[PDB]
Amino acid sequence: ASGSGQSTRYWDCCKPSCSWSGKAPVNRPVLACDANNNPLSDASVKSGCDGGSAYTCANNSPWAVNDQLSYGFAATKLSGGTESSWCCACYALTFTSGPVAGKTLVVQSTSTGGDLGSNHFDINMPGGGVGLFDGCKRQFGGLPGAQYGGISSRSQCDSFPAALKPGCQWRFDWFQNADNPNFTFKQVQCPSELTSRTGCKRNDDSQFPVFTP
Ligand SMILES: OC[C@H]1O[C@@H](O[C@H]2[C@H](O)[C@@H](O)[C@H](O)O[C@@H]2CO)[C@H](O)[C@@H](O)[C@@H]1O
Repeated sequence: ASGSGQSTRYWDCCKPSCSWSGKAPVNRPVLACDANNNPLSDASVKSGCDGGSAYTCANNSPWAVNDQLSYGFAATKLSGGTESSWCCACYALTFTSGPVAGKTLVVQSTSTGGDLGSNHFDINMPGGGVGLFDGCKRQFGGLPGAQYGGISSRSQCDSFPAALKPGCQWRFDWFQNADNPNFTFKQVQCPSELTSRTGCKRNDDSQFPVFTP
């Protein structure tokens, strides 16, 4: 898949939808975590957003490699696709608007986003907003910030759980607090940096081009 799309930001702490078995042709589904960021090899644990105890791992956070390139994660809803075609796929995003215009973010899809424009990427970042399901309230008592869009000042990251602070600050640092920047995207082979965090690699990963930083 390739094309253009709109971005939002989120972190709801819920078990990612690609953490369920049988969703896509993969070696294994995305690792969810317990409330203390220990990975759950058992894909049957119920989502903390449904009264269970499985949450998004803190390592599903974005980070910068250099001033031009970051790696991270997103919830995707793509024209012509299904969960079976995007779960655990990677995509190189090139931003086309906002202060980050021209920068590159390579993401792995770990969940399904909502319909928003032609190709929505809901980009993971702690403190970007829980939205509809406040899993973080159950995981550790909640994150600060607006329901949609999350926190508004960088200092609000200071009270986050330790493992969520780097991703929280990335939003204000490399990402320049960009507000829903647009992008073009291309599906690519997943960098090992991403699959080593989620443990999930698509059987069709090699059908797509290698990403070159
Ligand atoms: O609904 C998708 C996504 O929205 C996020 O909030 C958006 C909001 O919908 C939009 O109106 C505003 O302009 O920007 C914010 C931040 O992107 C919300 O944080 C997510 O939880 C939600 O999944």
